[PDB]
Amino acid sequence: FEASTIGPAFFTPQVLALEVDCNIECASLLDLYGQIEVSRSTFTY
Amino acid sequence: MKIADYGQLGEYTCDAKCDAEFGEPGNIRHLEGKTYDYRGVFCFNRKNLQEA
Repeated sequence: FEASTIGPAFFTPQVLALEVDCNIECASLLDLYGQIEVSRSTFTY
Repeated sequence: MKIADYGQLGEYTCDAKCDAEFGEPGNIRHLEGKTYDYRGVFCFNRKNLQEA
């Protein structure tokens, strides 16, 4: 019973506890801008 | 051993006759036999056998 003649079902691979993630998120300029609070869909100044 | 035959001995004869005849004696045979052998072989790969 050589591994090269039987089906894969007889061997279960080792499960590793790691994940790969190359995604990135650019730095934000948000805190530079001025902050305003409103409670309606329109405003005036 | 084996007894192949018993043979024929003696017969009914006329009283007037003064002697008797020799028959054909039996036969015994010697026989012998033999014993036979059954054999085989199988092999494995260590890592595959250990990981299956």
